[PDB]
Amino acid sequence: SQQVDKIKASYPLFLDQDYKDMLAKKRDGFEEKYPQDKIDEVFQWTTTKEYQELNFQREALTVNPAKACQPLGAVLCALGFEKTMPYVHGSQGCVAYFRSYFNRHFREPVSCVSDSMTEDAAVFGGQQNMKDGLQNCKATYKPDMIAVSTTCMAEVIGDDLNAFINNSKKEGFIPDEFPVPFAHTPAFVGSHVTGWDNMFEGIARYFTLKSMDDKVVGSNKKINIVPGFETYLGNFRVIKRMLSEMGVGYSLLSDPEEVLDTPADGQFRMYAGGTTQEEMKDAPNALNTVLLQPWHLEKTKKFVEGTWKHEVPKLNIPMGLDWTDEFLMKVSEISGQPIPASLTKERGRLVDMMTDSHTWLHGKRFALWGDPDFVMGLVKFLLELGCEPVHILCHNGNKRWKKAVDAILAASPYGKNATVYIGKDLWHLRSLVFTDKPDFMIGNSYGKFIQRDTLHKGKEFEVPLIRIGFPIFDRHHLHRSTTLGYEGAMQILTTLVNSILERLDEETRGMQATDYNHDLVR
Amino acid sequence: SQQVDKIKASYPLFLDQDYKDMLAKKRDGFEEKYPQDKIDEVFQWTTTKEYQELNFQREALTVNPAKACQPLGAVLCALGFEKTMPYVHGSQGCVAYFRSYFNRHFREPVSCVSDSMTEDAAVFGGQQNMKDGLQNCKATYKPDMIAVSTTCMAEVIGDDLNAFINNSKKEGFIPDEFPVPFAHTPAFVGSHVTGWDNMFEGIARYFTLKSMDDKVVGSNKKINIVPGFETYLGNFRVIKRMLSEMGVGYSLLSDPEEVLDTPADGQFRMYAGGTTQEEMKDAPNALNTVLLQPWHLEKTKKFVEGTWKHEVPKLNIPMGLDWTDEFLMKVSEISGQPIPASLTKERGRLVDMMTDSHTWLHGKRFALWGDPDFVMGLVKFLLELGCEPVHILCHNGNKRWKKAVDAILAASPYGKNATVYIGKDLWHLRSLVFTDKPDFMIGNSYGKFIQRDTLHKGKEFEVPLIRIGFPIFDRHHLHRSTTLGYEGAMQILTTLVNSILERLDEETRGMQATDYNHDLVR
Amino acid sequence: MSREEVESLIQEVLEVYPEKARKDRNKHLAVNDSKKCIISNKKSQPGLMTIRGCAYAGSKGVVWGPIKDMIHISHGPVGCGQYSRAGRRNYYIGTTGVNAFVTMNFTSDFQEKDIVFGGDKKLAKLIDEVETLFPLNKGISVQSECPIGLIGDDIESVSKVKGAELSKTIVPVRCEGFRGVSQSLGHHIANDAVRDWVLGKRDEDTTFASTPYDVAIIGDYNIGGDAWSSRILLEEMGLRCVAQWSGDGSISEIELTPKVKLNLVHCYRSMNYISRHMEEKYGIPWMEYNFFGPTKTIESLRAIAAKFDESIQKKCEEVIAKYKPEWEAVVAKYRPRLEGKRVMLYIGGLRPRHVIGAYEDLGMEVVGTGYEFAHNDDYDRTMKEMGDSTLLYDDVTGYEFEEFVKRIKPDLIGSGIKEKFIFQKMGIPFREMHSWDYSGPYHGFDGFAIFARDMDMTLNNPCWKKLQAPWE
Amino acid sequence: MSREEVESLIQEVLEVYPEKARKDRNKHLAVNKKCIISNKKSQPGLMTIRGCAYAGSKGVVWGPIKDMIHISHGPVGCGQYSRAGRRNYYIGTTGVNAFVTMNFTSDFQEKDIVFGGDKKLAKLIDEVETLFPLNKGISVQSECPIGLIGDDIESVSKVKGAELSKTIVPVRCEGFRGVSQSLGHHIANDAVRDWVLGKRDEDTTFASTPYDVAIIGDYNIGGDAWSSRILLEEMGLRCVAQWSGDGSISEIELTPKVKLNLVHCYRSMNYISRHMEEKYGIPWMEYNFFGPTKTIESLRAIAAKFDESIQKKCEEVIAKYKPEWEAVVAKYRPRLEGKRVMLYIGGLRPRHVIGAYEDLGMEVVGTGYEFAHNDDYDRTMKEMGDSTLLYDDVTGYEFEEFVKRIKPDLIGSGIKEKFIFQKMGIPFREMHSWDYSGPYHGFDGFAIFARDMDMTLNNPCWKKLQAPWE
Ligand code: ICS
Ligand code: ICS
Ligand code: CLF
Ligand SMILES: [Fe+3]
Ligand SMILES: [Fe+3]
Repeated sequence: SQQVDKIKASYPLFLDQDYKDMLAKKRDGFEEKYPQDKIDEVFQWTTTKEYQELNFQREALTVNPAKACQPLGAVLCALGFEKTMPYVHGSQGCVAYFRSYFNRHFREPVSCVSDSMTEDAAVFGGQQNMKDGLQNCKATYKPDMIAVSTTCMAEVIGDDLNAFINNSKKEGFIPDEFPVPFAHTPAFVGSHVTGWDNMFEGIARYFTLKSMDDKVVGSNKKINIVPGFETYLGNFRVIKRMLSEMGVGYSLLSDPEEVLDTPADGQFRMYAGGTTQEEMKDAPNALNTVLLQPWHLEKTKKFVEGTWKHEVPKLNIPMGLDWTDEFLMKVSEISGQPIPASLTKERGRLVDMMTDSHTWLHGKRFALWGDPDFVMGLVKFLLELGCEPVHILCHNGNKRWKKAVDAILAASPYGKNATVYIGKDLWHLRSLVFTDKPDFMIGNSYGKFIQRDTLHKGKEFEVPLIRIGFPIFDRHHLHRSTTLGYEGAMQILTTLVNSILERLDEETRGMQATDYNHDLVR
Repeated sequence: SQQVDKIKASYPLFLDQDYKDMLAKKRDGFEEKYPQDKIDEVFQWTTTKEYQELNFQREALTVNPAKACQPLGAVLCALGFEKTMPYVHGSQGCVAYFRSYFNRHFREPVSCVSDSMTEDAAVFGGQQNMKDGLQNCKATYKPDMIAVSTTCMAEVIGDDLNAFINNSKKEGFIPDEFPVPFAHTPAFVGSHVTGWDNMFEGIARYFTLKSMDDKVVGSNKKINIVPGFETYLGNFRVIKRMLSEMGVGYSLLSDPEEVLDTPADGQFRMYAGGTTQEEMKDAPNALNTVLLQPWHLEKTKKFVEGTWKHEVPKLNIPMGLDWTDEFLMKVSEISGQPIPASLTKERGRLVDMMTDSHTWLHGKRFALWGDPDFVMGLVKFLLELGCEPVHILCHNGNKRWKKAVDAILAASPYGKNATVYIGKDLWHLRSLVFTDKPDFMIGNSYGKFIQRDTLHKGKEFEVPLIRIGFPIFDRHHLHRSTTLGYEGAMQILTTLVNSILERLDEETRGMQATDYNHDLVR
Repeated sequence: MSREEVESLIQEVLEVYPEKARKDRNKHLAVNDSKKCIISNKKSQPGLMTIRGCAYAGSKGVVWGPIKDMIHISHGPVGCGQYSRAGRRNYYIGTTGVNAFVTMNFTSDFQEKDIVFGGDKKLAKLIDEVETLFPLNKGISVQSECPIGLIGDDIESVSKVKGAELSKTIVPVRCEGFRGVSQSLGHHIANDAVRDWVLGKRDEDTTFASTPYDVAIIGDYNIGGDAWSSRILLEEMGLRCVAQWSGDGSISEIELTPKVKLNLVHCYRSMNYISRHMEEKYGIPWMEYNFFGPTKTIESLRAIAAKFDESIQKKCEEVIAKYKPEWEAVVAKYRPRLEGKRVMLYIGGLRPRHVIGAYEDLGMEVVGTGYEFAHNDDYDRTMKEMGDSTLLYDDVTGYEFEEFVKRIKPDLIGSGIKEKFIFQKMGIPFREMHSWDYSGPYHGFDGFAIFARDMDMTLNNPCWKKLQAPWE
Repeated sequence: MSREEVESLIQEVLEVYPEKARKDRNKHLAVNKKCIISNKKSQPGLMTIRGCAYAGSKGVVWGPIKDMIHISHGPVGCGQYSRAGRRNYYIGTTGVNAFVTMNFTSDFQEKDIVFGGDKKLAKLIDEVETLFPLNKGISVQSECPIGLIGDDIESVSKVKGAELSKTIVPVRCEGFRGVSQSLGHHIANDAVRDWVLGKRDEDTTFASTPYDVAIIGDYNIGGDAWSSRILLEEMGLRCVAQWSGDGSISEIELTPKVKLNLVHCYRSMNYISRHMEEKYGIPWMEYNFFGPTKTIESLRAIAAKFDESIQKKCEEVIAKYKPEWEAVVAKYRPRLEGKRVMLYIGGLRPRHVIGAYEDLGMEVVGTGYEFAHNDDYDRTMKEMGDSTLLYDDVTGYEFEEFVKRIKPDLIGSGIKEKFIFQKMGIPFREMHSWDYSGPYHGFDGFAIFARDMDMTLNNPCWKKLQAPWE
């Protein structure tokens, strides 16, 4: 039943007595459900260290991973180039999922095509799909460039992307000069960030490999900036803002900020902004190339060092205070531009915020996860805040990365109780926040089910989630935020301290019970 | 007791059994407390409409006001001028409170002096305090300007500020050329925003009234901007940002943004930035003067129009979509500058966010409070969002203001259930949120006690607070945020929708009870 | 509208395609006037940005995923299982991670070693790990992703052997994304998997006490509670709903379904296969029904009641009489606010025709509709619901849908997440008609109230008058 | 760091002043009667840190009393800036039976200034009774204008009090009276004496024991009084009353029945303590519950006033908490040893917390008060080291210049000082509000105090003030 003046959606509609009785009857009559005492018993067992030991012995089963597959990252990279259509050679189900996954996070259109390889192509290859696909895409959506990656079915059957594209141009399906960079992006190797590295390196080679005789390092007086897999609009914007403030010439190579933030003004714009093909052709003439996320840009690094002859600086992701300092001093040294007063002031206002908030942050214990560069930058900033990053989980991390993070933890008293986990997932992490409970989680939306699990054990065991990372589906417009530079560090700090105070306010809101500490001033 | 490895502060230390027993012993032995049944019965009574009727019949008693006194605003206005020391003629206890109040909101030093009038000056006037106070202040703190307001003691006994200041110069306590603008700011008239208006008008007269014969309206080709009482750093920053984007020459008259945000770099800066004296002297040469908060700049309006001969445009506070549009179009007309593509896109990105979030905002009911201009802009934007601002409270509001807000409500279906209250306090509002429960409150930190009260009635009756206003003491660095222009509207939008979504996540977090609606994607 | 103007539209839009695509797409666009109008269920043309998914989405996403006390393995690389985790709101009651598992992502996370050596022994070790860490699971399905078939794995062999070893129902599903042309073949593959591996379990068991009013809801995936809002009406009418396929469904409910007296089919497209099978093997008849809007829901309740006796037919009229003041207040409030507004729909295999009556109950007109993956029997059923000279599009391309919207200018569009933000930027109100835009239920009388307020809140929202800056 | 060096620091800083201010401020700066002057008027325009008498009476003494309703009588300013600013903790149902964090005010308008607020006061008392029936008394805290316009709050109190059979306390704590919060204490003490303390003089129904005691001058900042009361009752004493921290009007009225008054804050509560000895014969003694050394010393001295069974329980309490505070020192003293602290607070803590700093191996190199009297400085001489800096009613200028030279490792002061020194790179702890932490009293408070001094002094943020390119 409904009252037309106060209509109820599923919550709280189904808490009406008649729905509750109907659900009880369905369960008792036909579901043959385990008894509630048995469910409670098994739940309590899944919170124990005994269960955790069994949990960490898993070799074949993955539960709630914290990573996606390569072609997702290839799409995001391709989206950052001007009037470019990402094109995934292979089966079409992938592209539906790619577009939806990014739709949900950015709340924006996400343009991407497939060449719809089906049953027949497994036996005879996808050559004809590429010929008709490139031609159809070119004529229908009129991009200036098509950036080709692969689904896993096309990887397994061994389709030669290079030959298929060359034959498409030979047979006249698309003009010979029409740009079609490509990258093999197998879903069963690495993760989404690997797809980004592969796609970018493929675009770099396409516009540069056979033209190096013309290039002189430094002749265009700019610095190349390679963002890597990046899903915060504020991170593209903050980098271009700081470099402009310094008066540094730069090229941001893969820049999707415009396409992922078009205005709603009455017209849909399939393409907007983005790195131009020319910026790619001219990138070898830069002073140097800086990798914002080096731990998933290994293949790109070898190309810019091996072919462009740039001496890529050893720089961490510019997150937190120290690493933003080192980033700006490296950019200053390469460009000869002094760090301006405006950035020195901004640095000091971040430091000022750290002194204002350090008493609430001190000793706070966090479980966190995400991609390798993001995770280590968050770990670094947490230690600078005097917090303890107790559980550090990177499903797609590697051994060399873990060594680096472990050495970062060892350089601080606040890393004494921290452990770095690679190859582990959110079901592993569920156990860690039960057996060695932190104060908060910092992670993506999938973290919400861990918070729900902790609350089921008891309010005193609930671990609240703080949403920083990718994907974030259950809050709106957090993709506009910033996590890099002083700006991003100021945002993270403010998010952290106020999550702490909001939880404190919840725990002290009880009248005559806990509200003696319900302070007006904190 | 304490465990040295997990030290408990007041919460949760006093939940230990031995403290709990000790507190029960204290109450039962010596407090002669009303029994819990009587306390419960009286609480439930304070939630009824019968209590609300007696509550609204109050004439003499005020409970939990939502305003402060005049000199608080005079101090904030004075702080916005270059190397200016705010100086309150009267008793010293006021200045201690003004400094502490702004200290806790901005988390910054707040420099202000008193001339410590005591019992004996209450019988013979504070002329000697003025003479020694100005001389001591100038010598000790080296201000370029001293801006003088008054304490209610000094107002009641009738000290003539103009005479005392003139006598101080006559007798050589400070140079005759040293700027000492003054304004009478009685605490028993109006509120803190009245003291801002009075202090500003006093400063404008000091620098222009004598000099009008050489002035020509429009000759400097700028627009004067008068911000009014403003406690968000982002609001100063966004006005200067948008005007610079338009290429519009402007003069922000009273600009405390630098003094309220100095970096922590190893030195304390008593003064920083601010509106220069030369800018106030030249202000009559502007094309026009724009008042950002006209409902508490009446006295300034009359001086700017009557003496400077500027035709101050009728513009609302630039809050929300419509009133930011109108602000920019008026600035365009006055200055002859087109609204640039960058601001048109920013407008479009705000509209995009409105389309992305409208299904969760629609029909959401809000109780809100604050100063008149801020409140009417929040009301305006809420209607633009499809929300219902059902309880609109403005303790320091007047009849003509209420008329203006009522007409704004009548122009929208989303205002059909709204009521505007003036002269009412936060104890009146507590009754409204019990009898006509909204979904949220938008207000300052004093609202946290209303949420506590509503929760004590029951979780289904709790009305969560969203902190927008002044003062905000129980979260960190919200004073950095923005509420004006498109940028402020985007921030408010995001805070609103995500407060709605955070509340939904809490109500659906119960395992096997309500988590059928605990969606990953929202 | 003009039939002439709609046909000229189609011609103009097709003039951008190369000849081969133009000749194919021409057959998938038609103006309404049974059969000989449009073709469907064909391969997608490459590079044209179809909105379709794959067979895995059709098997794991829609049919198997909702089954709440089983654990469904996304078998292959890490991609498919992550993008589809908790993306469809197939609601359920359970203790997630303990006795229910719908919103979790179980996967074999294929690495290159698995592509080269095969994944069958990984699957076996994974099944053992599932048993130790999730003991209360009542069965396991193995949802094949693209590589499984290409590399020559045999999940059937692993299922039989491990199933006998552990006395567990382990269902192999060869729903690899390269099979078929859309999610449609995934439905079929999944239907046959239920048949071969689950549905026969209790063929020979007679412990279940049956009644003449035993019924099963076939093809309701309980989006936002849709099936709960349907079950309550059927049982207020005197029926006993033994099973729900697949929304909030348990394995035992499915195993009990061969004992019912009548199969109530909501989604014909996804479930007609298993309904025809149960009619062949068990003699259980099935019928189609529609719980969108008061007109259709009332029509359906009376049609279902006519299959039983006078006592059920009497309770039918009692249920109809009970909810009459409720939906009549909904219409009275929201119809004047939506009367005469025009809607364009693009959804999957059922809703593009099934919701038309609910729109007409609010005075709205559907000027265009189409399906991602429907077959020609779906379009046959669509000719009747749609008015003449309306636009039909099968497997519409992103380009076509934008061009159709630009010319027709509907007041409201109802489609999916990949379409939503496109048309919101063009200033056309949009409602998600898959996920209900995180709202719903839309089924039944209780769902119609939510449907109505949702269409009104978006169509008449103040944000739509603000798209154009007052300076242009 | 040398008598001579401090001496010349003082003259150097004083060179900025005009001569009048210079001659005065020289009397308020000293290196430890004959040493320093105090409780004098503040020099105009020098940015004193001091508050007013209303702060001393309403903010400090009366406001904490939880089952009374305190009226900030006058314009809206004072009650609002002081609303819930001091963490005088309490147990209660706020708005029905307890009222501490609420702001009740008569919100004076110009009509009240010209015609008097006495009829408005009586109307507001009726309204308080209608809407807050469980209040057990009302006080009227006078702001600046009440005395200046000639109102008679005493007559309203006596008349309405008799009409309603209610305790109504008129307090003439107008902010223009005195020179600081200090006179507010005295005025407030006298108002308690004159209108509350004697209510049960003819009442013989209270059941006394030989161990009845009262905690005088503990305002339960962050739970301070609770972490002290627990120790006293573990020692076998019965705490009949706590003034004003979590205090009730009935506890105040029962105080004349105790055997011994335990005075923590001498400055604010000595007046009423003197009176109770004069009128009721109740002796009083000062104690100090800051840090383990002072707490053990205080427990033994208090127990010595009683009998052997109390002194037996004293040694049991001391033995119980010995491993706990010894664990605190073992963990935190090595992290704070040898660090130098400067303090500037109100009237008690500038001397009372010194022993706690020393229990962690820290050295107080400068201290001073906003509003102390000469007898406070007499007691400070014995607590402070030789050749350390003393400052009475320090100006903002002086404090900054002293810190620039002394370069302390940590500063303990108030909210108006905190963000100045943080920007200069010097760790700061609020020694009024405990920086929203605490309690700091007793053994349980020493653990928190040590943890707080360490977290701030040794925080990583302090090494980051200078940009690496600067
Ligand atoms: S199953 Fe089908 S695409 Fe019948 S695959 Fe799809 S939850 Fe659609 S039009 Mo998403 S044939 Fe269901 C459907 Fe309809 S996922 Fe849902 S909305 S009624
Ligand atoms: S009452 Fe006094 S200023 Fe003794 S007015 Fe002040 S809660 Fe201070 S040094 Mo704030 S004489 Fe108490 C005090 Fe000390 S408010 Fe507190 S910290 S021990
Ligand atoms: S059509 Fe369908 S969704 Fe596509 S893969 Fe195939 S079953 Fe799966 Fe999965 S992992 Fe990633 S997203 Fe693909 S490339 Fe391989
Ligand atoms: Fe968007
Ligand atoms: Fe600060």
